[PDB]
Amino acid sequence: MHADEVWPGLYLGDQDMANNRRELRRLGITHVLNASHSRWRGTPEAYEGLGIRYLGVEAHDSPAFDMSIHFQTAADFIHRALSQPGGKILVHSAVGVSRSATLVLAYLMLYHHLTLVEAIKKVKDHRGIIPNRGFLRQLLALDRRLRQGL
Amino acid sequence: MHADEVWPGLYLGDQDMANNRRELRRLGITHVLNASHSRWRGTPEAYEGLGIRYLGVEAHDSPAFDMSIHFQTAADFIHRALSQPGGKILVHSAVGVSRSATLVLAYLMLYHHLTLVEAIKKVKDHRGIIPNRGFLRQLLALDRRLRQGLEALE
Amino acid sequence: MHADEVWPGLYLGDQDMANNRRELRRLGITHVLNASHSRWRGTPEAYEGLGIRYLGVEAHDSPAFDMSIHFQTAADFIHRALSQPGGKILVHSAVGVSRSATLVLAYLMLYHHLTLVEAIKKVKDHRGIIPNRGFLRQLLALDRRLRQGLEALE
Amino acid sequence: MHADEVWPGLYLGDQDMANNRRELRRLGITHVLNASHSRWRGTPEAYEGLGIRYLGVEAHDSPAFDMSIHFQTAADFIHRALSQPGGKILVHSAVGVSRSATLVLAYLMLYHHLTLVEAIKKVKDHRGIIPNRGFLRQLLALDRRLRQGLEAL
Repeated sequence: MHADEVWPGLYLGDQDMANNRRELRRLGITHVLNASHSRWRGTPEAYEGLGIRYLGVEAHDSPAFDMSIHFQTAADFIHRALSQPGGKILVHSAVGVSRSATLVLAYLMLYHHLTLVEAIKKVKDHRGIIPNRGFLRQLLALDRRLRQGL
Repeated sequence: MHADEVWPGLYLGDQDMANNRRELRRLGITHVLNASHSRWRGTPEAYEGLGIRYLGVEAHDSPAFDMSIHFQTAADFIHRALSQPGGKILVHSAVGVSRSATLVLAYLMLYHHLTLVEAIKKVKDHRGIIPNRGFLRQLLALDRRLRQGLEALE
Repeated sequence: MHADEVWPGLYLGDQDMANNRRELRRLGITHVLNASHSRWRGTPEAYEGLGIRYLGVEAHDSPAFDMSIHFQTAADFIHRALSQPGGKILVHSAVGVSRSATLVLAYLMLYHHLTLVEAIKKVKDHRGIIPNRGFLRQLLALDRRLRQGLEALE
Repeated sequence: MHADEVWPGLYLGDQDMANNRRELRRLGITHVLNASHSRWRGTPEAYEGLGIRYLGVEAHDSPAFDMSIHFQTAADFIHRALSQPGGKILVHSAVGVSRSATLVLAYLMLYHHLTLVEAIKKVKDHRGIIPNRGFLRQLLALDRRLRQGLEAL
């Protein structure tokens, strides 16, 4: 789709999710952290109407880009979002999971006393690989058969 | 443009990867399983020159689409790829992780006798979340700073 | 210019590989263990920019040289490398596989409790004998012709 | 300076071995296949006097080089060598395992009815990783200690 709840109230999602009003409202998203904001496209206009608080971080998914200057600010924003009653935040990038996941991991290390190894394990454990519930049902049926001896 | 080696020689990747001659050649990919094949477009011509063997499975990423009809065919192809000396397979679909990951899970269940739960854990454990090595270094630098605050008390 | 992944994330390679920025960057190497290090030349300058952590072990490839003094130190370094998120280590020596492979085997015995015989089998099973991918394709083409001669009779 | 007997009488070795008259004699080498022969350096001069038969195939260790045109010639030479009691062939190249191993694999497939997978397994099983017998002794000592209960040194 996609978005994964990698920490309570904390959704790691993709650009399409960030652009999708039905889903944003359905999830009850109150904050959006765009880890690939383009100074040349501004804040998404749907967001004020949705009552969504926005933080855009201008970041390129390049190994020479310094994301670290945004670690604390982004973590603070995530903390604000999750600290609000009913607060739920979507963290996403335009493409690739590196930019958004990096800010989530920094948040977990700074606000939830996890080591990087522990934070990585936490996020990976909650990243789904079969969002398609039909396919999951199909795999479960296969599982039952193979367990039964096939 | 990303792929994870979720099982030895078995890359779960995206459409961008499947299109990239340089990366395919670099990874030494020998087989490609396209889990969202188009019947009327056929096989990517690039693969003939790269010496890549191809299997296309026509599938829609819809919960009403029955992917199970492809479980054995896809698993057999993955088995053939990995059984070949130096064999490395890229499994991908046009968009979304569902189509390709489903076939990988079926392979693990059928050929390595993992339960679905075990297969899911195996794949999840091997999907990286910081492909950007610069960012990883920056996070490790943060991790080191935090640990050294701890070490200074101890 | 070659390296074998003889254990997940653990590359046994040659001096040329250790010398190649592009290959190191492409493989995502994070640590290098040089089993034939030179005291007074220090750490390779290229490793600083690549973000590579280095351990040099001073060793001679002579049957009278005692490598055992380095077993634990080298094994600990390999363990640290592989324990790091995204960690990948290249172990090499200036020439000959003796110095580097010895440290890899010691690591497998110490940290994974393999017997020497089991560790040797594991490494041997993962050293490619046809690194040249062209030659491999050519051998596979021969293999195919031989099989098809059989299939034509059956 | 090493050679592995990967098939009875068939040694897969390095350049140093090919250069060492003393080792060649100690092994009883009768044939040498140089898989990286250099046209301008010709046949090693020592071989004629020692009665060693030589086949040199001119090959580059590059992915665009077609080694397959030498498959049959190399395989035939190897088979002749191994056809006589006491026949022993050293197959080698200047550097890298690819050129020499490729000819050996082709020989096993053509003359010993192995699939490529089987031939690869055979060669890999007989390829040494620690030529240094001192280091091997040291690892064996460690092995005994760990088996006796030791956890770390």
